[PDB]
Formats: sequence, structure tokens, C-alpha cells
Amino acid sequence: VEPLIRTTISDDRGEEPRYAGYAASELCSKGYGIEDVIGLLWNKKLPTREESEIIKRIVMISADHGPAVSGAFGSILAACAGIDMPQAVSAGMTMIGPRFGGAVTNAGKYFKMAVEDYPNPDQRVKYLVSYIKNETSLHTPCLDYALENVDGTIGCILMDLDFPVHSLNGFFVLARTIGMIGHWIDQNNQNSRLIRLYDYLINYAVKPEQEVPEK
Amino acid sequence: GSHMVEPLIRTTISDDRGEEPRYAGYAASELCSKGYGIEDVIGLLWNKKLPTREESEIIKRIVMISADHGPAVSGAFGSILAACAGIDMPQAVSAGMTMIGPRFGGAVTNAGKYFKMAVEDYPNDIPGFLSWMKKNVGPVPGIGHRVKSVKNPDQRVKYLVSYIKNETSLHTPCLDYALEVEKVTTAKKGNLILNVDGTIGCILMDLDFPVHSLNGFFVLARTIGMIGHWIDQNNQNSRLIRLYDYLINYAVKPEQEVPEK
Amino acid sequence: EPLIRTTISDDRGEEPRYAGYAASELCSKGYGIEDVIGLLWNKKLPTREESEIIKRIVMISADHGPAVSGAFGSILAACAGIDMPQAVSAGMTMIGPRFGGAVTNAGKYFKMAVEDYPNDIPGFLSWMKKNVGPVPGIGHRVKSVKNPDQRVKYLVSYIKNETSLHTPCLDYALEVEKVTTAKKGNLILNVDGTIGCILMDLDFPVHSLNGFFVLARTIGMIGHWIDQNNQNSRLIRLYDYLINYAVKPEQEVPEK
Amino acid sequence: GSHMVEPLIRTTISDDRGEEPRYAGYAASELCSKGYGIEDVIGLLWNKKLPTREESEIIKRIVMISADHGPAVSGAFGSILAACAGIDMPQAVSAGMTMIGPRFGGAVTNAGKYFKMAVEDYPNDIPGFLSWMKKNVGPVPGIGHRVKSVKNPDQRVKYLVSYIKNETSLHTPCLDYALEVEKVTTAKKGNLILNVDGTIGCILMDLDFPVHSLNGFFVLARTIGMIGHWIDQNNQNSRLIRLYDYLINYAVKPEQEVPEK
Ligand SMILES: CC(=O)SCCNC(=O)CCNC(=O)[C@H](O)C(C)(C)COP(=O)(O)OP(=O)(O)OC[C@H]1O[C@@H](n2cnc3c(N)ncnc32)[C@H](O)[C@@H]1OP(=O)(O)O
Ligand SMILES: CC(=O)SCCNC(=O)CCNC(=O)[C@H](O)C(C)(C)COP(=O)(O)OP(=O)(O)OC[C@H]1O[C@@H](n2cnc3c(N)ncnc32)[C@H](O)[C@@H]1OP(=O)(O)O
Ligand SMILES: [Ca+2]
Repeated sequence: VEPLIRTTISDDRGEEPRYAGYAASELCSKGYGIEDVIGLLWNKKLPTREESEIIKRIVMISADHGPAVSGAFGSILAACAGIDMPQAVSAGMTMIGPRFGGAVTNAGKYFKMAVEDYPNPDQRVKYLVSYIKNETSLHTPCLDYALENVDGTIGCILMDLDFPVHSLNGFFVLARTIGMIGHWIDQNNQNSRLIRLYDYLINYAVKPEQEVPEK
Repeated sequence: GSHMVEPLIRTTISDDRGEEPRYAGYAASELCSKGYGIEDVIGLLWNKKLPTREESEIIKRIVMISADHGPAVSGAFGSILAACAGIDMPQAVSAGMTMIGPRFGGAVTNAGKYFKMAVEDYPNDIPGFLSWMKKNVGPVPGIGHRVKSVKNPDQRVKYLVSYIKNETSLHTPCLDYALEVEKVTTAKKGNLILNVDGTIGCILMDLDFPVHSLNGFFVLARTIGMIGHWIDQNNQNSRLIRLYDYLINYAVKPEQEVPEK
Repeated sequence: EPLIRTTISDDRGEEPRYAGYAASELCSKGYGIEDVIGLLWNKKLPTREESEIIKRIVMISADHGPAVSGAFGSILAACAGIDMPQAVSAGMTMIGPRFGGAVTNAGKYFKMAVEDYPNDIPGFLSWMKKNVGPVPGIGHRVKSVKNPDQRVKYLVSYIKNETSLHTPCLDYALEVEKVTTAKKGNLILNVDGTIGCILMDLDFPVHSLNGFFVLARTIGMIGHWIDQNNQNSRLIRLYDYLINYAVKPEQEVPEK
Repeated sequence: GSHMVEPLIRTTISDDRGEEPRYAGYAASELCSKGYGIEDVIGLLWNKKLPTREESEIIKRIVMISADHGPAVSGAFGSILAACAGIDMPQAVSAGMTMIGPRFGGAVTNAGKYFKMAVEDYPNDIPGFLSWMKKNVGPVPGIGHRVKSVKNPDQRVKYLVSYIKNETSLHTPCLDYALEVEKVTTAKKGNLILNVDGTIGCILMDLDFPVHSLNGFFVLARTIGMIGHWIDQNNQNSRLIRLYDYLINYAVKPEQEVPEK
């Protein structure tokens, strides 16, 4: 039988799943964390302890940015429409792209090009930068070039961690899913009603009323 | 003219109007600096409370254990179909996530609800609980699996139960009840095991987590796997999928001529 | 062993076949979009009367402005630079029990009410409150007895006066509306209720009912995406004065 | 409190504030009463113009021909996967719709854009257009078919081209160029015919529909089929899909013990 799909990251056929060769429960038993599973499933590599400390902080820092932004607001709109959590969160996730979250992969991409082709106050940035430059020994050429914005900081850092270029948006997608789930729960706890924008929030730049011509 | 504005939405969990975003009143930079993790942010945004150490260790294992279960299941396969169709990651994973529901992944909330109801209303009457569920609800949420069974046990379930019993002091009436239900249901049919959704739901009810939050633990964890599958197919440059003809049981109308109007 | 079973369409022959009919031949013989809907959702070519009803349901339901959840979700995605299909998929995800997707249940319960509570609307309303919750097909955020929904009035008048359809479900729902609007003005028979009743009276498959709204409102959601793209609209961020920030006091993180 | 409001959204296509919706200024029920159709509402909402009778006849045919292509293809299959997972219709169809993009449906808009570029840049130079495309794009979008060819024509294409040439007086420069391109490409290899995506994409550019709108015709038409498939699976009470193990090539890492931290 010719297979329909080819997978390289996980095997569910045994007693429990294997993530890049490692048993899920053995990762739990030996003290590994969510950040380690992220490394295994997205990069097929168990992160080093410093890499795991950076992944953890990137996800924590990126988890939510309030209810006003497109991802969270999409989830809220769906929550208020009575849609179930997974589907509501999927609507918020659909907002992630070139304008909402996209500054991470683009920063990473252009600062990598800058390092190769042109080699020669936000408290979260000052925290992240000081953590990676002082509490780790990770070589951060892209970040160092950028130092010579949180999306800029995170994007440079992920290119410097050698994560595949295809994986970079994953950090923002996963992290913001925590906030979007949270917003859905918050609206459900409040028993929020359907949202319908107020008329004065809309500029109805519409055609004048006209009668339909006969045919 | 001006307008008297009434708020459109009300939010209690997060705010970005200050110096940096605040999660249930706490700054993310401070959470990072003081040694907290992803499991702590999950607790703040979903329960508005910093988890205890015992809770954080449980949340971490729930997420790790649930992260992925291969490419054959609806969530992963949906993400893979979209990846092969050349769809960008967030939109591809949204398609996979849309599969999460009563049958696949999204039975956590209702498993917690109904096992808690059973503990309260049928503590010494599992057959009463099962009969009530069959007549009034349908399949018992958190019971059953397409591939795991008495002969092919789910070590993810065995691990979470062993961890709770041995590495914590957590009192678990819902989980203990569900394990007694599993003995009764698996005597009827081997497929009627206590599954991962049922296990997680019971543990989270025993931790008194918000009832609405329960499915969130699966949704979030399995997003890790779905992103992983999208990346995997992109690394392989996988082509557009068309389901093979032999896998489709066609039972279609005969070819027929359109009649004149 | 097969993975799925399918009965509605087949692309293995010379061209795709919809319930056994070739689309080129349906076009050539003067059939329309409404006939293809009937073939793919009911496996039968509609009668001329049925096709005229389907057409009108779709046209009447196509759009209801940018303020409503489906359109606003599509607009939010358009403004975020998301491509059309994925943006409209976000809008479509909003269609459910509160907005747009009460057609199926409205048809299901009004059809049962005709048989089980023929001369007892209070008994039906009591059964629903205990067994279901809000009556699907009743209520609206903006339309009411004081601001009637002319879409509902039009569809009801078209059916009752311009077709020969026997409408026990729709007639029952109209009697229900007299009872509920006497209690509260917002409890009108809404578009979802009207469509659901009409489709049950037409003996359409019960699972198909929400499809008429999902498809029709896809026209509108695509329109809003195109409109925002033509305007080169920017990323939307909800104004802070539209949000009641009932957030926890800013606190210092305690030591572990 | 009172605020000086700036509108959050600007809309030009429809007004819902009155007794019924107004599509590009026209009352929805009056379009119904005066004998207009779905295709007329499509033109009003997507182009802000009531189509001419001939444009209306073309829109109708495009939608009908594009409505479904069987259950094996990504959009329908996504809807079927969600239907089998117990997901409600709108959410299930949304998953299938997510598959629509560069590989599935995208050849319509790509063919339109490039045959329009050829009419403008290579008006009487098909070899130059075909030389540039092979260098900067690869296979010409809208050209080629696996099973169809000169010996076995696509009757939908022959029907549509014949309709627009013999039942309308519409000027079709993009479609005319694509038919001249087909004469050159079919002479090289018989299978390089003008396909249905190429025929539709060219026609839409010739009807002067906005460039942003072209994908709408496939999206809306295939929503008919995706709804159909969801209903079909629900009528059957189909069970959850989980791909059989033999359909997966598990090109996975060797099993190893987790190292100590
Ligand atoms: C991480 C996860 O996804 S774990 C799974 C989460 N889902 C749930 O917990 C929901 C409840 N469980 C179920 O719906 C099912 O067991 C499924 C969908 C998970 C798997 O079932 P399937 O393999 O599709 O089989 P199907 O639904 O036909 O059930 C097989 C038989 O077991 C019975 N059965 C299956 N699950 C249950 C259940 N939870 N309660 C009662 N009876 C059940 C069915 O009635 C059927 O019996 P029959 O032979 O007399 O007809
Ligand atoms: C195209 C469409 O979307 S048409 C609408 C389709 N939806 C339905 O038919 C589902 C049933 N209806 C409903 O859920 C609601 O009427 C909605 C969501 C459409 C609008 O309601 P909202 O404006 O959000 O108001 P809310 O849900 O708070 O209800 C208003 C009041 O009317 C009552 N009410 C509203 N709809 C119903 C109903 N269908 N049955 C019974 N009571 C109802 C509520 O109980 C509430 O009463 P209260 O003031 O005593 O508490
Ligand atoms: Ca006039």
C-alpha cells in the first residue's frame, strides 16, 4: 500500500506517543517541560537547558496583549456568538499573519540577511535582551546586529536559536492561543451576549437608495 | 456629533494599557525573572490565580502528555491537509483545531462535568450513572477510544494516574470514580477505557479548576502537535493531497440526462 | 477497506456529476445555482416552485451589514491582511445558535410542535424552556414588533400568497410569534425561524437547513472582504473606550 | 462617557439599517419581486453594479460549474473530516474553505492575472509570453490537465467558451488570447489544453470584475459542495475518521531513553 502521508516527528503506535524518539511520560518523569516538547515536535531536537529557558520566556512574554487586538478579539466575538472554545479560538488564530504577529518572522528573516550580506523604553525587551546576553552563552548574531521592539527581539532570538525558518511563526501562534483560550473562558464565565457593533462605529459610505429596474 | 459610549465588551484577565501587558495583574517580565513558567501563565490567564507548585507540576504534565498523537487523528490530519494545500501556518492550524469537539479531543469539559455529577449523585451506583448517561446524554464523555483498549492500553493515562497517586497528595474523588467506571465499562467492551480527555477532565475537576477551562488544556497542548505537523510537511515540501479513489466508497446516482425545464 | 462513503457527487467520469447530472448539461438546459443547491443538498432536481423559493431565501439572506458577527469577523481578517478564503472562514465560524445557525433547530422544533402541541402554544413554550432553552427562530437584537423585519414579512407573503405550498410549520410559528411578542417585543419570528419552517414544509432534509444561511451569508462575507481590500483598510484595534477593563489590581510577582 | 468617535469600519456595499437590507442601494425583496437572482446579488455585493443579463448568465454558469468536484479533494475532504468529528456545519465548512488557496482553487486568479498581463504586454506575441512564463513562472496557470486533452476534451470548457461566443456579444480579450495560447500549447503536447480554471479566470477579467473579487467565485461555489458533503456525512451518521496506520509512512527517529538533565 502506497502511503497517503509521511511523518517524521511523532509515533503514536506504541503504548504512548514518541516525540522525536522520546516517550512522552519519560520526558515528564525526568523533569522536562512544555518548552522541551516544543523543541522536539518543531525541531526534532531536545533543547539545551539554556535554549529551553529562552523558549519558555518567549512563550510567556507572547501569551496575550489584551482584548483589543485582532486574535483575542476574534476569539471574544466567537465566544459571544456562543461558539465552542476550539472553533472560537480557531477564528482568532486565523487573524495571525502579515500584520498581526508577522513582524516576528520578517524581523528574523531581514536581520539574518543583514548578518550575511551587510555584516559591517520597553521593559520586556530590556529584560529579554539582558537575560539572553547575561544569563546564557547563546550566540545571537541577528540580535546583536539589531541592537546595533518585542517582535524584533523575539524574531532575532529565534533565528539565532537555529529553529527552522518555517517554524518561527509557531511561537506566536502557540503563545497567543493561551490568551485566546483565556478570553473565551472569560467571556463564557461572564455569560456574555452576542456582539453587534453600534451604528455610530460604522461609516455607511453606501449608494443612495434606488428602485430596482424592471427586466 | 459626539456619542455617549457604552462598552461593547467587558474583560477581566489582561490589560495592555500600562507599561507592559498584565496577566491577572502580573507583569510577564516579572514572572520570567522570578522563575515562573508557561504553566503559570496558563493559570493566570485561564484561572486568574497563580498556580500552587503542585498545580503547576500537574498542568505541565497534562500539556506535555497531550501535545501530539501522530498524524492519523483529525486535528493533525486537518493541519496536514492545509499544509499540503500551501496554506500558511496559523490558518492551517485553525483548520486542525476546528476538528476538536465531542468525538476528538474536546470531551474534557463534559467528562469533568458528568464524572463530578456521578460522584455527587451516584457515588455507590455506577450502573445508575451509566444508564442515566445512555438515556439522557449519549456516549459517556471521557470513555472510549478508536485504537486504545484493554489489550492496547494508553500509557499516557496510566502515567497521569500514577503521578497523581504517587507524586502528589491531591484528593481525587472524580478520577477515582472514573477509574471504577472504567472497570465496569471495559467488562462490557474492551474499547471503553478511560481516555486522556476523561483523565484530564477528572484531575482538573479534582483541582477545582474553572469548568469552562477544561477543554483549553487539550486545545493548547494539541496546538503544539498541529504546528509540528505543519512544519514537518513544509520541511518535506509535501504536495497537495487528493484522497486515493480506493479509500472512497462511492454510492452515487446513476449518470442521468437533465430533463427539459 | 474504504475510509469514507459518499453519495452526492462523483468526478471519476467524463465531468463532475451532481446527483447524477452533469453541470455542463444543467447550464445548457437553463437550470440555475438554486438547482445545483437542490442537487447537492437533497439529491433531487427541484421543481420550479422549489427553485423559486430557494433562490429567494438565498437572496434575502445574503447580507445584513458589517455590524454583525459573520461580516465583522471577515472584516477583522481582511484588515489583518488575511486572504479571502481564510478570512471568510473566520466569519463563517461565527454562525451558530445565536447568529444565523438556528435554522435547523427552528425547523426541527416547530415541526414537532405542530404534531405534539397543535392547540397548545404555552405547552410548547414550556417544553422548550425546560428541554432546550431559548426557542430557536425567535428573537433578534435589532428587529422587533416596533422595527419589523421586512425580510420575514416578504418571505411569509411570498409563500402564503405566491406559492401553493402547504405550510403547517410556518403557520404554527406565526401563531407562536403572536404569543411571544405579547410578552416581549423582541420575540419576533426571525429569518432563521422563517427559513427553517419553510424548508420543513418543503420536506427538505433536516440537516440541510443551516446550509441556506451559511451559503447565502458567504456572499455577503466575500463582499465585505472585497470592500475592505478595495479600500486598503488597515489593521483594526478596538478602541479602549469600547472596553470595560474590569481587570485585577497591578500586583508584584511573589517569590517561589 | 461622551466621546468624539471616529468610525471603526467604513463600508460601501450594503446598508442594514432600514426595513431590510440594501445591496448597492437596492432593496433585497425588490430584487426578488422583480425576478433577479442569486447571480445578481453576487454582482451587487462584489462589484456594486447590477449585472447585465449576459453578465448574469455567465456568473450563474461559473458558479454552477465550480460547485463541487467530488469528496476526494481538499475542500470537500476537510468538510467531511470535520463532519465525521461531529463538528457543526458552519465550522466544518470553514475548515474545508481554509484549504482554498494557491494549490486548490488558485489557478483561476493566477490564469486571469497572467492572461491579462499577456494581452497588455504580448498582444501579438504568444511565443514571447510562453518564453517569459517558462523563465519567470513555470507552468502557465490555466493550461494543462491530467486526464483531458485534444482527443478527450473538457466539455465544461467547450460548453462555456461556446456559450460566451454564441449566446453573448461580450468582448473577451483574455479568453481569446488563452484560446490562441491553447492552439500553440496543444500542438507541442496534446494534454496542454485550456482548462476550466483558465477559462473561468480569463472570463472574470473580461467581465471587468475587480481583481480582488476573482477568488470569490470559487470560494462561494465550492461552499455549495462543502455544505453538500457535510449534509451527506450527517445523513449517514458517519463515524469519526482516523487514518489507518498503513496509510502513514512513520519515517520517525529511533526510540531512545530520555537523557538525564
Ligand atoms: C483525546 C481524545 O480524543 S480521547 C476520545 C475523546 N472522546 C470522548 O471521550 C467522547 C466519547 N467517546 C466516543 O464518542 C467514542 O468512544 C469515540 C468517538 C472516541 C470512539 O468510538 P468509535 O471508534 O468511533 O466507535 P463508535 O462510536 O461506533 O462506538 C463503538 C461501540 O462502543 C460504544 N461506545 C463508544 N464510546 C462509548 C462511550 N463513551 N459511552 C458509551 N458507549 C460507547 C458504542 O455505543 C458502540 O457500541 P455498539 O457496538 O453496541 O454499537
Ligand atoms: C439571522 C439571525 O441571526 S436571526 C437570530 C437567530 N437566532 C435564534 O433564533 C436563536 C434564538 N434567539 C436568541 O438566542 C436571541 O433572541 C438572540 C441571540 C437572537 C438575540 O438576543 P439578545 O439581543 O442577545 O438578548 P438576550 O439573549 O439577552 O435576550 C433578551 C431577552 O429575551 C429573551 N429571549 C431572547 N430570545 C429568546 C428566545 N428565542 N426564546 C425565549 N426567550 C428569548 C431572553 O431570555 C431575555 O429575557 P430577559 O430580559 O427576561 O432576561
Ligand atoms: Ca429612482
